[PDB]
Amino acid sequence: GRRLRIGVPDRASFKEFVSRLDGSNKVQGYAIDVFEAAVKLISYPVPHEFVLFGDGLKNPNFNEFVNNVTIGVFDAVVGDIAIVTKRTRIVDFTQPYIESGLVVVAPVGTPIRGVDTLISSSGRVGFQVGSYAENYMIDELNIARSRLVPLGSPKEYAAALQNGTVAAIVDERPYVDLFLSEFCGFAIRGQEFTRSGWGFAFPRDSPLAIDMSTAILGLSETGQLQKIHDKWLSRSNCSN
Ligand code: NA
Repeated sequence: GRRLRIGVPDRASFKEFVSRLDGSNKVQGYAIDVFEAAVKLISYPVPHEFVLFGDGLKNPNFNEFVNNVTIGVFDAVVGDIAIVTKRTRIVDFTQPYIESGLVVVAPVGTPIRGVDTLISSSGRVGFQVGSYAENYMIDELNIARSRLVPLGSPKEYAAALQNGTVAAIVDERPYVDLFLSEFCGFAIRGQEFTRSGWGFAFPRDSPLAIDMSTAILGLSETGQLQKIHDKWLSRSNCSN
């Protein structure tokens, strides 16, 4: 019956997903709304307190964040957390509450067609600081570490692409959709080349990971999950 210590990423950018409210110790955003809606559908109480994770200067390392459940600093983590295979070895995720996977974004009229263009070329590649994309590109795709440039925010994405400091950026589709809604002149090249959605994570063998999956499914089936997306993530200033 004790309050679960739930870690939440202290996002410096793309704060619509989850962030600190107005520099308080309170939190808000898309993932928080999904979690609180889901908890209402759980058949037993889930007392909890949210605990911000990160330096407040840059988006946190999501691998390190999830590891804080494994080592017991957090009882759970709630946020925009990609369900990637290495993390599933050390926590139990819910079923995903939103689709996500890595895509390539570049200037309109780029010759880049997708991640296979990057693998066979020399240009620098941007990624979001703290994203699994960094490890994915180095490890799975064997892209030279020297080519990778960490970027902090959608303004930095537009600047790096415009000034040619990177040829393209690799990041998960939800961040790229928010970027393309704010900054005109860029486009996704190719399909997703990973398919890990976002989920909440609990300790290995936690019953709450399974109970929360049924609750998330309930939200999907009633249309509440779509309405929460609409609340946080539907604004766009871009056609093309
Ligand atoms: Na920005």
